[PDB]
Amino acid sequence: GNFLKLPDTDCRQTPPFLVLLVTSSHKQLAERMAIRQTWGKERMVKGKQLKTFFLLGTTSSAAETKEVDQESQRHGDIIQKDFLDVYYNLTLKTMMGIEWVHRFCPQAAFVMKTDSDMFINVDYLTELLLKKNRTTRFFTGFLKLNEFPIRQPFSKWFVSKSEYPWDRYPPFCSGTGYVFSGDVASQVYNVSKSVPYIKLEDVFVGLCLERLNIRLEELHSQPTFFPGGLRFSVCLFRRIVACHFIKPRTLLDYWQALENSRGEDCP
Ligand SMILES: *[C@@H]1O[C@H](CO)[C@@H](O[C@@H]2O[C@H](CO)[C@@H](O)[C@H](O)[C@H]2NC(C)=O)[C@H](O)[C@H]1NC(C)=O
Ligand SMILES: O=c1ccn([C@@H]2O[C@H](COP(=O)(O)OP(=O)(O)O)[C@@H](O)[C@H]2O)c(=O)[nH]1
Ligand SMILES: *[C@@H]1O[C@H](CO[C@@H]2O[C@@H](C)[C@@H](O)[C@@H](O)[C@@H]2O)[C@@H](O)[C@H](O)[C@H]1NC(C)=O
Ligand SMILES: [Mn+2]
Repeated sequence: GNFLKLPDTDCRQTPPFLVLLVTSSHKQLAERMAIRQTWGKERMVKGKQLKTFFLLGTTSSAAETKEVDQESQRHGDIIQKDFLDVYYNLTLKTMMGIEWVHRFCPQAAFVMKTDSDMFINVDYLTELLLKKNRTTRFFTGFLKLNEFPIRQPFSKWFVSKSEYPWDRYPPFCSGTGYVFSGDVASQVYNVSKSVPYIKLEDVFVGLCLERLNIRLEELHSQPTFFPGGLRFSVCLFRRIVACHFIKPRTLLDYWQALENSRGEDCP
């Protein structure tokens, strides 16, 4: 599928239970390292394999290119295709990850597309997935069901009426972090080229899901995805899946906190 970089993995020999696909720009090496030492550390969670890969495009900068090439050689966890890695190309990045799942890891039980400014509790997510008994046509996260396109011309998320001509967006989940059974990736890739393009990646996935008649489901009876951020407590982060607004230094302090407090019980 025209991939410049592929992770050294074989999902047929060892079918992963959860695959994390993380978006980060080239210069965000600090974010990728913090994730690699924290929630992205590959391991067995309740006997289920967790794999973590980073989605990258390409950049004009030769320096950055070299750096990333070196990182791929040292880590072997980068998925890359030739597309200008900018905020308005995140739909290409997301479709790149979905294509990678479809071509090289269709065996994954579940896939999580996440951003790099985030805390992910994989242990609580794995537990909640094994309790849902939903292994096909499954898609969850922070559900956004009546969103209106931003028409403020200078907003980061402005879309003109030519880019998106309708009053409302389809049902979708925040791109901060969404999870789907591995089969959905193949369906989204197959229908992607026939769905009207939009530069907001989570909206675009929503348009595809709408085309495929796959409905959005809440993961749990309590909220577990927090795109707005949360006040930190070891007890709260033990009972959530994802939290946004987390810079790298903060991610390491939180992981040290949960590591320092393992063994303590919580109200
Ligand atoms: C997203 O990435 C694509 C692919 O790199 C960009 O399209 C190319 O843009 C470069 C310069 O930006 C041109 O030299 C090429 O002719 C374009 N090729 C293709 C395949 O279209 C595109 O511009 C990027 N989008 C944004 C918003 O920057
Ligand atoms: O050129 C870019 C810019 C951003 N991102 C990633 O896209 C996500 C969204 O960017 P940001 O967090 O700045 O936006 P917001 O949270 O405001 O939507 C983050 O994981 C970034 O690392 C990326 O992969 N390439
Ligand atoms: C998932 O399934 C768990 C156990 O399996 C169930 O046991 C049999 C006897 C039937 O009750 C059948 O529904 C299941 O296969 C349940 O404990 C659990 O509640 C289920 N999850 C949900 C949210 O329904
Ligand atoms: Mn963000």
